[PDB]
Amino acid sequence: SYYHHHHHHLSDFYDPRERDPSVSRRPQNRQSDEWIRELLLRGTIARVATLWQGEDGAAFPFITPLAYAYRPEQGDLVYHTNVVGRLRANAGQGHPATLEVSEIGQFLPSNSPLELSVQYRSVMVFGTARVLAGEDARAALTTLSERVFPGLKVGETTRPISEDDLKRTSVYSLSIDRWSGKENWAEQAIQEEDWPALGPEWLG
Amino acid sequence: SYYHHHHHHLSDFYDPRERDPSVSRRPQNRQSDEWIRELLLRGTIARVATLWQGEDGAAFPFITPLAYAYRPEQGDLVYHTNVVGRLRANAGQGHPATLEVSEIGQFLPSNSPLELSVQYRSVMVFGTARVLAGEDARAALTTLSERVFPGLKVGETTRPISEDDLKRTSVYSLSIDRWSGKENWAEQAIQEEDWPALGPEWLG
Repeated sequence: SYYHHHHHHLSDFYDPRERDPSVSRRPQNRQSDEWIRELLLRGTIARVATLWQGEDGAAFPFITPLAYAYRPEQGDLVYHTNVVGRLRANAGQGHPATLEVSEIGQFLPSNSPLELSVQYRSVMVFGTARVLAGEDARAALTTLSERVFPGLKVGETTRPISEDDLKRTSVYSLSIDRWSGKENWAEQAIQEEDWPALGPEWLG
Repeated sequence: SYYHHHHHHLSDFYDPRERDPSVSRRPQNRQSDEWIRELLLRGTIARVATLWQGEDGAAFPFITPLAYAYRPEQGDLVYHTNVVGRLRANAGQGHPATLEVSEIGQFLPSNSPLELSVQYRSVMVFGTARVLAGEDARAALTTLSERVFPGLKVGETTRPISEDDLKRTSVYSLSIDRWSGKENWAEQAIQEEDWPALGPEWLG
């Protein structure tokens, strides 16, 4: 800044900047629905949070990382896991679930301490998960497997999915209600001009 | 298997295997407390789930990926995020939180469809998160920053953390109650001998 410079020799928000008019103007790092679709289609690992009744009776979340696949026409995501708690905290044959998918990039150094950050893209999906049975479960597992092992074909590359396989596996469909997407994927963190710049080891 | 082989020319759980006597005998992929400590000390990204009151009044979880640091002596993990919902679903000045840290390896192909899997290590930490203030918040942010940017020193590499910085940042301490660790990090998925083996493209 001028003031600091002049003091040594003895607001940025309103001053000129460059703007690409095609960049998202959404506040709070939020992204479009199409962006969210695309991120979900290209990911292969998610974390799912569901609520379990704890010792004090209060609901609390688990977080389980797992393979998943987004099935856009059906409006769901599929996954399998045999992780459970004691009782689920909710009524009914399905349960509310939150699913998160992210792409984590690099840590971005700065000479301004609260500008230190990590590149990210993250989606939260809110909906209702239900366990699948029979052919619904077989088809979901097949889509998942063939999605995350591209080129693998169930019944050719692998033996077919048997009735025993199904009996021993909890396979879910998370039917989507709402979703929320965020990105902050700068090439460089914001720096503070009036403090010594980062040395070459940090950005080079 | 013999039976399949003999039929072509016309239980494994109890038959011989090799066992390294130093391998964990814990069921359900569970790991020791020391293993959990070590994984938490070496990670830098976590996902945190906290509960918010939704439209229907029921608590539901968010999942936010963020940088973190484990402070073993204090018995907490620290992180910062300005993500919120409307009202938290709980009473008091802190809130229950679940934090997950994982290491995700490779997808492991198999000719047995329910042996398809991903290498993983995952910890869930259960405790209570509280927002920090003043010097407590400054020290937590400094530990975090210096942990995830090794060699960076707050106040040398960066300008010091100011009172304005603190006012604009929600900095948390998750005080640990309990934790749970799992690993399944095989070099190869289990295969089915009685189906054609995977071609060289899969494991080579």
